[PDB]
Amino acid sequence: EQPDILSVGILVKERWKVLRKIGGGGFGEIYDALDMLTRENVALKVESAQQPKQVLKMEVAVLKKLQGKDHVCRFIGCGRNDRFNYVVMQLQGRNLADLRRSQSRGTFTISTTLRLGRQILESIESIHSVGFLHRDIKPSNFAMGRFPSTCRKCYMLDFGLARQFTNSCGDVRPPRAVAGFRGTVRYASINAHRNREMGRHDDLWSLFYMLVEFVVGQLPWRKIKDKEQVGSIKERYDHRLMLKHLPPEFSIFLDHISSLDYFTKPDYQLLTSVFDNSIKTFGVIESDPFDWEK
Ligand SMILES: c1ccc(Oc2ccc(Nc3ncnc4[nH]ccc34)cc2)cc1
Repeated sequence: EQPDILSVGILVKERWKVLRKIGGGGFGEIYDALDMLTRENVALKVESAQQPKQVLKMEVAVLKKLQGKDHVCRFIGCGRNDRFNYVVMQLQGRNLADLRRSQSRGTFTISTTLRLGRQILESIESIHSVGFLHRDIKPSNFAMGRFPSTCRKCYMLDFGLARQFTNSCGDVRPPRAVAGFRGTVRYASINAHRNREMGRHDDLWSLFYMLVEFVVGQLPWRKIKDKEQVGSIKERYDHRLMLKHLPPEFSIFLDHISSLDYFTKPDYQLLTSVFDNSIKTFGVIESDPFDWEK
């Protein structure tokens, strides 16, 4: 088949020494590199300069817009040449998709679920606040940090499928009649399935599906491969059934996101209160071990 975009061992811009490929899903590849200026390991994302769909221009735009914010990697560099385009950013640790799969039955406790969920909601409100939709909320786009000071922090890792949803000084942009969905079938909202323009609420639907999968270990459409068959299930599904294993205030969360549409700003403070109230009811404190620690 095709070789890796980068040969391990090469130096990018006389600074970043490529050490090992660490991922290859999506629209490119990701490497662990040594930054010889700062003398630290970093993540290096690359795409071929010839591939049909290139997303690192969006990655750089959103990463830069989010600098200073929580739950995002530090921006380190970027470039474009005849062979490849690249973006350099902070290296993180264990990926939530991997951590969930390491559990018995693929479930997290409500303690771990609520704390991760609240951090993920923070990260969604943050990207929305700078005028972008994520459009690809799924567990493999989040990781815990890899140091003592960062390993209790969850980071939003990738922005390739993002879209700017505001124009002028933060007016919502008129939606397109048709928008071809390129995200993940499992966590996609009904609107993605319908090839509708996605909104802020579609990222909150994907978070709702991730939280349910965290507590239950599976979604009702786990075994269905056909995208249209998944969409049909979601269109008809009584999402109240998913409240069974969530804390009671998730009825407020689900009622709220069900009420939303492309043109309606979410009540983020309401959704945050669901997590805050649930965490207090269950006596969860931030220092409690996550499931992978104990
Ligand atoms: C399912 C699918 C893919 C998968 O492998 C990943 C490898 C690296 C990443 N990305 C990152 N990792 C570590 N530090 C990072 N800073 C920026 C991005 C980044 C994400 C996933 C894990 C489970």
